[PDB]
This record gives sequence, structure tokens and C-alpha cells, in this order.
Amino acid sequence: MNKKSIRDVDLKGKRVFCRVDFNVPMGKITDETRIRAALPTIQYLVEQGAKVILASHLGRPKGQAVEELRLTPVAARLGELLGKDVKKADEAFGPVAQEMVAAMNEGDVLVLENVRFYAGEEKNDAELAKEFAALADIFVNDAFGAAHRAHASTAGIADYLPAVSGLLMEKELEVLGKALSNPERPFAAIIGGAKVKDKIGLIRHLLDKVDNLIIGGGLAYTFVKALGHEIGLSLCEDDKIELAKEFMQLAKEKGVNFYMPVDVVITEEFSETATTKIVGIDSIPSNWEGVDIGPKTREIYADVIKNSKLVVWNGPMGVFEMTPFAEGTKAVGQALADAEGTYSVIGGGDSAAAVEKFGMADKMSHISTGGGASLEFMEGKELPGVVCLNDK
Ligand SMILES: [Cl-]
Ligand SMILES: [Cl-]
Ligand SMILES: [Cl-]
Ligand SMILES: [Cl-]
Ligand SMILES: [Cl-]
Ligand SMILES: [Mg+2]
Repeated sequence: MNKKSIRDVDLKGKRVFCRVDFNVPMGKITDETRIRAALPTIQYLVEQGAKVILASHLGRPKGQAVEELRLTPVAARLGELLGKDVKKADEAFGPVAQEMVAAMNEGDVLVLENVRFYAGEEKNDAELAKEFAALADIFVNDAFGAAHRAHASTAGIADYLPAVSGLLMEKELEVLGKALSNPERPFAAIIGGAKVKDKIGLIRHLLDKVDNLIIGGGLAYTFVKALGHEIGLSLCEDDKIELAKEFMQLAKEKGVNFYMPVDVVITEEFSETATTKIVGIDSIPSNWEGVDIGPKTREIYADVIKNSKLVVWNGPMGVFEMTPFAEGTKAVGQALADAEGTYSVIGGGDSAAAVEKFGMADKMSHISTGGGASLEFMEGKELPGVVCLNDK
């Protein structure tokens, strides 16, 4: 894969429909980072003298104009950050959007209304896609995190216009694309979180790619059970036991080094003030539950991370917002930070939340903001908002 970006096209004077992620948590805006993330792209376009027309979702209006999910305050904040009079349209298509576009000069920025106000957005209605296209000369997709769904502003519009990546999307495709096609090696994936179900596709696909597979989080206790170890009260998806067995068999047959917990932090009651102890993985008491990877396992996982040249991390080692269950996730973050020979890729939202929380985000090589998109990409899916981009 090799997609054109805004670096590869003549933009001066062009109306650019630029799909961004301004889905900020809200009364007023309470986290700004998504708007900041978008700045290099917007600025690059402004410097080239493009007419920058920004489209984003915000919250869940489910196909009608809800008044508290308008993009008006996001446009106000963007204006502050750019030091520019950013204009904002209360419709994202039709005559009002059209006229505000007609009124633009080169280097102007116009934020269109929340694309999710319109039922046809989620349905990828062709007529709405054509209406969005009527506003522009070129489609720039800078919202990797929205690109896994076929929506009018993420994919449909590319039926009518040329289509290229923005700066965030370009980097996401460079890093994740290389990880699937020609990773540095050894290549480890760390797969965690609470549920096997959520990570089935990723486990399956990355067992064809990695040298090392490391599991943790509540997901791992299904694997522990599948080996015939006792798991007490730990989370287990009984209908995924046989899948887990087959995954371990695939790893063995392929010579993938398969790392699961060798020791576990256990408790009788999940809570922020929980009483815990550490036990070996074949010694989980019948009335306790596994809640984190133990220190022996943290040491092993750190060694594997330090000896892997590419590590993709999707999912924590425990419910790390709970103080007593955070150390395994902290240790994995620290090992990635400490590993001077390792390209660290944070592949999902909860792993991203963890590295921000524990202070090492700055030291990660790439933190994906694709969310459900980054997972789908790493499962080897064709993302509608990526496929539609024009080939270099
Ligand atoms: Cl790589
Ligand atoms: Cl399978
Ligand atoms: Cl978990
Ligand atoms: Cl093989
Ligand atoms: Cl994650
Ligand atoms: Mg480093």
C-alpha cells in the first residue's frame, strides 16, 4: 500500500474537503488534544493557499440536528489555536454550506456542521456524498479513526473527487502498513484487555505475522483455562476456550514465541482498595480472581519487549484505572519507554489512555488514534476510508 498525501498534490486555490477527528469530549470542550492533533494538517493546507473545509463528527446525534452537539465551540477553539478567524457553517451541505464556501479566500478555514446530524452520513447515501463533493475539488482524509466505516464524509465523497491522505492519516498508514507488510524484527504484539472476543481477529491475523505474541489482561485467563489450569473467579469466555487452544497450537506450529502470564495478582474482591496477593499461574485459588500480571511476568515481558525491534500494543494487562491493578500495565509502558532498541506502537484507545496516565506517552514511537480503526487495520481489513484514497 502506498497512498498519495497532501504533500503529493498542488493545493493552491483548491477547495479541500478535509475529514478530521474533532470528536472532543464535551457543556463546553473538556479535552483539546484531537483539535491539536489536527493542526499540522490544517496549517500545511493553509500555507499552500488551499480553501480548507473541515468536516468532523461529534458525539452521537443519530441523524438529526441536536443543538448541544453542534461543532460551534470546536470551531471557536480551533480559531484560538491557529490564531485565525475560523468560520463555521451550521449546515455541512446545501445552499448555506455552498455559499460560505463561495465566500472563501485562499487560506481561509471553514468548519462544517457535525456530519452525524444527517441520517445519510452513516448510510453513505450517494446523494449526500455528491452534495459534500459539490463543495470541493479534492477530498483529504485525515481521520484514520473514522476510516473503518463507509460514510459519506469518510469514503462516499471519494466517488466524486480525487482523494489523498492528510498528515495524521499518512503517518498512521506508514506505521501500521509497514507493521503488516515489512516489520522490523523481532516483531512482538502485546494483546490485552478484558475480553477475548474483542481481540479474536487481531490474535488470528497477527499470529501470521509476529515473532512474539504476548497476552495479558482479563483475556489471558481464557488461555490459562484452556491449558487446563484452574482460574478461580477470573473472567473466562467458555465458548472461546477451544479457539484459545487452537491459537496456542497455531503459535507452536509456526514457531511463534507465545508469552502468557506465569504469575498473577489475585483478589477476592475487585475494588479500588482491594487486598491482593501474587500466585503462580498453576496456583490460582478457586475463590480468587486474577486482576493483573505478576512481577515475574512483568520481568519476562520487559525482556521480550527490549529484544523486539517492533512492538504493537493493543490492550492493558489489568483494569489499570484501579490503583491496585495498574502495575502490570505500568510495567509494560515502562519497558516500551526504557527499550532504546524498540519501535513502540500503541494500537488502541485503552493502551493509549494507559501510557498518557502513567506518564510515558511522549516516549512511545507512534500512538494510533484510530481506535476501532487501528484494530481493524491490524486485523488485515480493508478500511473504506483508506481504500478510496488515490494510489501513489
Ligand atoms: Cl516496523
Ligand atoms: Cl481462528
Ligand atoms: Cl483487563
Ligand atoms: Cl511457519
Ligand atoms: Cl487498547
Ligand atoms: Mg525510546
